[PDB]
Amino acid sequence: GKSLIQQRRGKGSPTFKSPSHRFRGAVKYIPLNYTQEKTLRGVVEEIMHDPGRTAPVARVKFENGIEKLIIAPEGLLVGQEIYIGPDAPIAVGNTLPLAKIPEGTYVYNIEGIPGDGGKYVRAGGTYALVVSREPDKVIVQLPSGELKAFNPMCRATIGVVAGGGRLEKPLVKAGKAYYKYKARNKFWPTPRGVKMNAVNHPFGGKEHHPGKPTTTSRRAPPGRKVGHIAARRTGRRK
Amino acid sequence: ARNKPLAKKLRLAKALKQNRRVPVWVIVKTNRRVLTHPKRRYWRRTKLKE
Amino acid sequence: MKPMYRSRSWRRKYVRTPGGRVVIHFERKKPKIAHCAMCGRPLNGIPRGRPVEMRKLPKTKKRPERPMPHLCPRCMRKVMKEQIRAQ
Amino acid sequence: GSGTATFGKRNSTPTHIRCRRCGRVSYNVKKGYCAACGFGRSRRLRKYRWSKKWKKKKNAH
RNA sequence: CUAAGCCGCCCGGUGGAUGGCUCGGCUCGGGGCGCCGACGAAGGGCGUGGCAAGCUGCGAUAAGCCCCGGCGAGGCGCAGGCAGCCGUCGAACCGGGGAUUCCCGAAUGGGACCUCCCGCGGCUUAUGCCGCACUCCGGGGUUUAUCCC
RNA sequence: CUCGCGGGUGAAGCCGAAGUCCGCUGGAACGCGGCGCCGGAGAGGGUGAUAGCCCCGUAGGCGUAAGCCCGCAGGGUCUC
RNA sequence: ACCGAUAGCGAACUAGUACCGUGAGGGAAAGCUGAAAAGCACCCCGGGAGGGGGGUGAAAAGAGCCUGAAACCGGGCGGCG
RNA sequence: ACCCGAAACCGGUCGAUCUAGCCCGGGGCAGGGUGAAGUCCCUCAACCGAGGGAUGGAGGCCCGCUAGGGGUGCUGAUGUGCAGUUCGCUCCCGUGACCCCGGGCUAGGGGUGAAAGGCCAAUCGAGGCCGGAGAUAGCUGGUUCCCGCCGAAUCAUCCCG
RNA sequence: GUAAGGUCCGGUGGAGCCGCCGGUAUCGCGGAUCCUGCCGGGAGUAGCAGCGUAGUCGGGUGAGAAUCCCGACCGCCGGAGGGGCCAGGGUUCCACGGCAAUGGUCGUCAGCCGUGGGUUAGUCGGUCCUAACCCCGCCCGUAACUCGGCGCGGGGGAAAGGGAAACGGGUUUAUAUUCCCGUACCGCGGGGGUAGGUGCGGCAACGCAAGCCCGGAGGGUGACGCCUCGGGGUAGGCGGACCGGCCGAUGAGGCCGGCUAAGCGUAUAAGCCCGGGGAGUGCCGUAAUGGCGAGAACCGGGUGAAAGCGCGAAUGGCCCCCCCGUUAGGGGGGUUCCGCCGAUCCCUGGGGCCCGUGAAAAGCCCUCCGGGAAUUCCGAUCCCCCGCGACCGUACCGAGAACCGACACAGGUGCCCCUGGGUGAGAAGCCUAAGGCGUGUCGGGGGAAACCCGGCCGAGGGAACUCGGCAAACUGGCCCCGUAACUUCGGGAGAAGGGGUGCCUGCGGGUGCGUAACCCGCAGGUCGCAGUGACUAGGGGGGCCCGACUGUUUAAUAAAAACACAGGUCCCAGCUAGCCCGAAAGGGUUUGUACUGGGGCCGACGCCUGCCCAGUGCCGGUAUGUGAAGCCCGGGUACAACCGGGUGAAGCACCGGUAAACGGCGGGGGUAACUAUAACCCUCUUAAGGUAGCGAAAUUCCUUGUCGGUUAAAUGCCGACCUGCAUGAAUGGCGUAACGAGGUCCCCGCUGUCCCCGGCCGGGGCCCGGCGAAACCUCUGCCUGGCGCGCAUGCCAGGGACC
RNA sequence: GGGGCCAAGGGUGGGGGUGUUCACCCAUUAAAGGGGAACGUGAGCUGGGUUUAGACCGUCGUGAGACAGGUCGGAUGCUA
RNA sequence: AAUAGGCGGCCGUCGAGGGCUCGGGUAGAAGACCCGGUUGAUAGGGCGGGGAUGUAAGCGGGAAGGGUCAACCGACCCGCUUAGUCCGCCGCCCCUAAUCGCCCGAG
Ligand SMILES: [Zn+2]
Ligand SMILES: [Zn+2]
Repeated sequence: GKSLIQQRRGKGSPTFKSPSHRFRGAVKYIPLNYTQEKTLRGVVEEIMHDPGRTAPVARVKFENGIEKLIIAPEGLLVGQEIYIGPDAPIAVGNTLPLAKIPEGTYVYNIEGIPGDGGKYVRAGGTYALVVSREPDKVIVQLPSGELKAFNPMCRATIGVVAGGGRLEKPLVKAGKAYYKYKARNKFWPTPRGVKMNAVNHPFGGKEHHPGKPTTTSRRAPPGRKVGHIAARRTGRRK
Repeated sequence: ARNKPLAKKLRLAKALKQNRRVPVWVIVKTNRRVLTHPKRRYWRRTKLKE
Repeated sequence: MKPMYRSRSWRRKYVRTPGGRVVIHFERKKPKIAHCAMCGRPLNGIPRGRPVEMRKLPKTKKRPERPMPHLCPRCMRKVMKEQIRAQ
Repeated sequence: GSGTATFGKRNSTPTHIRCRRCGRVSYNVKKGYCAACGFGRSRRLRKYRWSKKWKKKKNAH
């Protein structure tokens, strides 16, 4: 038969490649050598809108002349001063190791490994909660509801990510969705596999129904993982 | 076209010089056996290879 | 007109020649005005013009004669007061 | 569509132009290689055994 | 003394079969000879003739230039013309040895949406010359950069 | 190995016999009839028809710079 | 003891040429005057192309040039009508 | 293997000037209507309220032979055409998911697809070009001189017959 | 000679050819919808119409004129058939000489044939910068590569992005921002001075010539979306006066000309700023939003665009007049003003929208830091002057004949940029000025028919036509009144329906200095069948089905009820993840991180989504059974091969969750005030037996089900019943305002659809002069009954038939 | 009125639903007969049904898919 | 009408009778057909009759008004005016053209 959208996306064609030139750049922390054992002051110069980020971004100039781009926390003020390091005071916008962050605090942009730059809690309006601190690990509750253990030296920023509530309003128009998805080059509009020909989809056929259960095994080969992949259950939970 | 490169212009010039009839003195010298050459060309009918 | 002049980056003017023929003159648009580095307000004493016009002028006819000509008067005074107090 | 009216849009940049190496009008201009001799893609000539074109040149077929 | 029309013979037009010819092909035991290129190849582009468009040959010295030998009065390619010139101080032609040998092309100092453009060091009074690509081998200096020779 | 000497082979190439005799047919004899000749040469081709003797060639011989090879003479190295 | 110009290599010749396709690539047709140009001087007509005289040649073989078949077309003749 | 004809299968190569998608940089859409949020003013009473008048210009809004784009009916004309898809009238969109140019990328069991097996240079239920290749068929067609002598058979058994 | 064929005679031809014996072969033509070449009938026929129907009269050249040239008349386009110009074409451009061929006819003409010519740049483009993207080197993978690839280093990449500098007049057959004259500008280098090194005016914003060289940093500019509006200009246009000229009666009156470049010097508007000032029972302001003790009103000022103004500049261009006129020439006048409209062309500020954020670098300006020279010296961004500025394109069309489509193709590319007057809302339709054309290139004749295409009208009836009101017809602009069910309160809506509309004579009104210009009312008189008089310019209403809407689709028979869509819900994933491309290396999502990435289904909105986990699928567990190799033990083999057992992961067997996962949701035995049917209700049967809704449905076979409405007549449409062959809740159920070139039924109005067809107009058809094919063709070609491979022009017997 | 005979010169029409032939029905009428001609007649017409390629519903099939089961759309060449 | 007819007249053994050409339709796609052709009203022109529309241009007067209530402007109306225009219908008049000419034709 013919290929699937997911199969074609793996070849990195311009139809699926992200346009990483309209964006402002990646937001990674400064190298760990500066931040560890030292605390640096920085000034917020500008807050602007990143085409594909789901959150606003901000420019910071540090006392050592280094300029960086960060995810702006909610309530951040242009022209204010922030601190990065172990001795940074506990305030919104400050980055410091998880060992120095008291429990019950909201954090974001947590480093998976000390110095990796931050992977967790970066979407707009999201935050994580510090649960417990131990000499060898810090427990943090993530937006998905999971309790994950991080190395005590991992860095995180105090506050919540700006841009929350974005899903309160409707996308009223197909054109609104068109612009939203064209901003990042996501495949839109999307087709329904049940309305394709049998050559194209496992559910394709003249009749617009799936001829087989829609729960596919986790061991199925590529070109077959469609529908509900390795689903523990389906339907509405009462 | 209004804007041309020199190499293409020179090739077109060579083709233009090529496009001409056989000399009458050549015809009489050859005794009417040579009356034409394969490079004759009409601009609106036969187009250049380039 | 030529495709290059079909662009809207050129401003076009219709003029009538002394010989009685109408001609189309194309000119390049002038740049914007300088803005303060800190607050972004327009500056004073800095004429607008393309590079050739800017080079047509002397040094003292293209900026004000006061320290920090890149800032508006509030910002200039504020920065100097802060610097003096810090010193 | 697909017929007479379609051929009127052949006024754009030609796909192939003259090749400096082999002298044939087969130089893919947008991609930057010759579809006959491989100029701009390989140092050695593009020669294939299933092709009689390079034998026709020297009447060696 | 039949209008049209059909058949047969003769003459004429149309056409290019047949016959004859052949500097071209095809196949062969044996015999000869088998590489070229950074000292820049094969292939290609463009030029070159008094009249010169194609082919052939040549390369700004451009159907050609020089020298040593054969031949012995004609010669200026395919190609039957006009006009001219070349040759007895030996041409044309043939075998051998030299000179010139544009641009692209492995293409190579650096670039090619057009086989055309843009550079850096030394000598040169100036007209102009010799070097400058990558991957290595054998050496040298030093700036220890693989920098320079 | 050749400051040296002799020889062989080796480009173009050079020599190589014999009728253009009489009469007819013919635009033109390479044809017909008659009379002769050479031949280690009667393979083939051209020449206004089909030619051994008109011409080129053929049978058989000759010459050749550079280069290559053998020999003489002399000067060395190494092996047993 | 090969073919003899629809044959023989695609090419007996300005042939891998003309020409076809964006491209990879595909690819024809086309030989013959006469011994010698002696390639028709001069005359009448026509706007001209040509036509008719008159010359050359053993023979127009007259360049649309060796031989010149068949199919087709025009005329004359014999038979029918 | 007497000669010709297959749909098809495999290998390496060529194609996004048509058309599909996406990226970069640019040109275009007469005139009019309606009147969203925002922002107000006037008169009488005032225990509550009641009665009028503005301003502002949003919309995958509306009419529209502007330009541009599309192609419902006539099953009109043409149908060896002007045209290997065109022409007339009628009709639909016409500030948006809009239309179009220049520069780029995605290539064949692959691309691309608002999903019609659609489109990928007049070719798409697997493109084109050379090669395997003179593929194979029990199926269709063809198979060139003359006279003499003798002269049949479609039925028993076995075969994916 | 039975024959395949042989030989002889007459004619053409001009150089080779054969008998016999013996061998060899690309050795014998009627067919292959055979191949190549040539020629026939069709045929002097079609075509040379349809989308723009254009020619006529005098004169000229010429052998020859419907077709070529000049003048007049009559016409077409006139938001394009006019003007400028990319891509593509590559000589098609210009002059002279021509008509064998080409040109749908002819041709003296030509984008055609011959000869000779033609493209001039410091300023205009390339060249410079970088965008998406691409290439080479190292490196990794591959058996290997001209192959795939992350990272580092180098390079390229836009003739419509950024980006130093020139505009007038004239000149040639053909080039000009390029050539000539006049007037400018930029880059580099040089010479003489000067400002400054070592200088000033303002409270301030700021005004200034305000030292030189080398390297670095910072700021600004380059540099930016869409919608909407105010202000200031300029092209162009209109009315009046005056000067010159043409028409007109040598009247009124109409038309034509009254021109002005870069460069140089020069100011304000909005915005922003600088000083004084000290408000609120608040004042100030805009088209609007608005601003104020974080500083309003108000009084002074600074900086800041497009423009205008002066020189350039009248000696130039334009109009006119006069004398010489055999060619050939020479002089004199003028070119001056007011008032309006006014851009889609420029400058400048407001405001609004984004789950959408609308480029980079080169270059240029300023400031600041470090370093290096300068005192009888150094030295400019300021004046004056001198020298130098390389390479390539430059002709022409730019399209209903110069491009692509085989064409001098009604298509496409490029309508890519631009557009006087009247009417008018209008870049609409119609008329017309400028400019262009008569080459969307064959002409002539005619009551010269029939018939066909494109138009105009048709009495009486008004869909009786037809599958179906297909086609046509009705309505139509603007002002005023008036406007339903339903509804998501937005809409439906221009619902529906009714009245008016011309010209002329006078007033009133708005903004305005105005008797400038634009717009709004009022009264009176008057003509026609008709006053949006031409042109332009909706027909309307009521039921049902489907899809919420805008949008997309089979280029070339399907535009739809199909796809998409917003909204709903389900599944996987904490990132060395999940999903995916590869042979590997590496890679897409990823400059990403659960308000995220990926995978299915339903499809706005309102009310809802019932039961079933036995089957299939998936997920979790797995004590136990089975379970390959490997390992261990015994046998065998002077060693192995080989045979028998033990352990044995995944997977199966077993167990549990899961239906907005695939699917399923029957059947019997029955029962209550008859002899009425049906079952509130019990009992078996598989996992459980279809719940709310809807129902002869786009699903119903019987079927034109039965009943009611619509008709005189109803296989139709609508409402109802439920006997649902074979409805049903996310492969969603029911309903639904608005929407639709979707499907279907009915009503008013209208009409040549029809009774029933008849006239007229333009183009074909027909005739005449030219150019001139193709499809097709075994040879032929009258019939009735027959025989016959069963349906004969050709055979049999008859009947007809002059060409 | 019912049945039968001779007789083919003439007539045998208009409408509703349905693609319909047919059958049913309406108002008129003398009557509103049945049939053959390639189920006469598409180089005469129309294209409503049948009978491709698109799509929806019911049922069947694990599925691709199918249904003499419904429904919307779907081309008619000519120089004698 | 293959038994391819009858009759009156005219001509032949130079010649009756035709065709083209000319002016027009009782006719017509080409052909054909009909009337006229100086023995003349066939067509045109002139005049007269009969028709279709509906009262021309010009001049004079009035006109709702305005205008200095003056000169002048004014849609429209009335008179000369059954007008003006036009006729693919008819009658009379030879004023113009129906002319010159060419070719079959039995023996
Ligand atoms: Zn400031
Ligand atoms: Zn090449």
